[PDB]
Amino acid sequence: GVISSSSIGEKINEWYMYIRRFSIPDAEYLRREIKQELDQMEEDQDLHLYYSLMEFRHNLMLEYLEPLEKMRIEEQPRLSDLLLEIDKKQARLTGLLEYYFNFFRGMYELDQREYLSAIKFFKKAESKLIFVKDRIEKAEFFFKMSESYYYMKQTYFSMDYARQAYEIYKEHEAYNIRLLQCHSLFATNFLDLKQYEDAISHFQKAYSMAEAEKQPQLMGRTLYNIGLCKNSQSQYEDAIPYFKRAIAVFEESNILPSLPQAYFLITQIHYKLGKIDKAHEYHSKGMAYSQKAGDVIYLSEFEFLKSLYLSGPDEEAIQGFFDFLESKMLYADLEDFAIDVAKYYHERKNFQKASAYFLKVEQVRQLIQGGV
Amino acid sequence: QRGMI
Repeated sequence: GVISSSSIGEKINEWYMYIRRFSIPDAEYLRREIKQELDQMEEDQDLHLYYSLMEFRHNLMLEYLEPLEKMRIEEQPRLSDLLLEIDKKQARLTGLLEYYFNFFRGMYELDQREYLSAIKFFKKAESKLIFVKDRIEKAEFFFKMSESYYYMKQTYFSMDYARQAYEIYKEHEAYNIRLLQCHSLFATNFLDLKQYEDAISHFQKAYSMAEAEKQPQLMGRTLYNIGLCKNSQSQYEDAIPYFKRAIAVFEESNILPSLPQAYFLITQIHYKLGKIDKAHEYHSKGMAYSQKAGDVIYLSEFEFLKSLYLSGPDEEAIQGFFDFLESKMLYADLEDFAIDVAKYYHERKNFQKASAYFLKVEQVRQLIQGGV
Repeated sequence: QRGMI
């Protein structure tokens, strides 16, 4: 009887704090206890709404850490609908609840590569940020803004938001996962700016923390990143072992949503340097993975490889693919790919096409400017 | 291709 809308609200906030700490077991426990008490009151909607919002967030974490859903034939995910339930009742909520709704909805839209959606939601959250009491929450927000801007190649804003998050995380006890991630963001941005010297340093600190944390997601991701950095430098051969290692980790612990990207870079590399047989072997594995993970976008990108190397070169298909990426705001991938294509046409005889594609790159940078 | 954060 001690329990009251206020009693459970505090329990929910405690629950949230463990989520942010990536500590799966404590969260699970609190969630279960809390569900029971909720069932008991039956009384109040908003408290239930808060719970739903947290559960949504909780699931985002599980999906990230031990995402894999070796698929029970059909119970899933709570993510798709939970998104639905909350969406259904979004008018009901104000204050801190409005913040969480937008913030977490932003987070979801972000991992669907709906960068446009993600950023609007975030701006909306940002407005309600005055309702946020503790400093770690600001940190989470900064971290997410940073991540979103990174995907959009807003280098200055990404980097600066990473700094802000870092400062808050560092002064706190058990946020190594987020600290690790800040390093990743610092590195990936440095990579954008071509500052390879700094990039490496950060990538590495990140990786190192990944090992201390023993979390397969992050290990694979950190390795992938190191390899990405090598590849960026055109030193392809050196990237392979770093990619392969990342793949092994992702496969080992069944991190399916991460697998498509992995296969993709490795695959591109082999073709690139002529080792075709391995190329198809990786290609098939990656195409297959992108279906299983329902990454239609990566699926299209893999098809793009097909489009260019074999059947080389399916111009209409390439053009279509670029239009797709463009219409999906996916300007960074668009830029890289436009470059690959132009170079590829250059080493082959003819420059009509290569010049046109180089011209497309500059266009894309100017355009890439527009956003926020 | 963007990094894996």
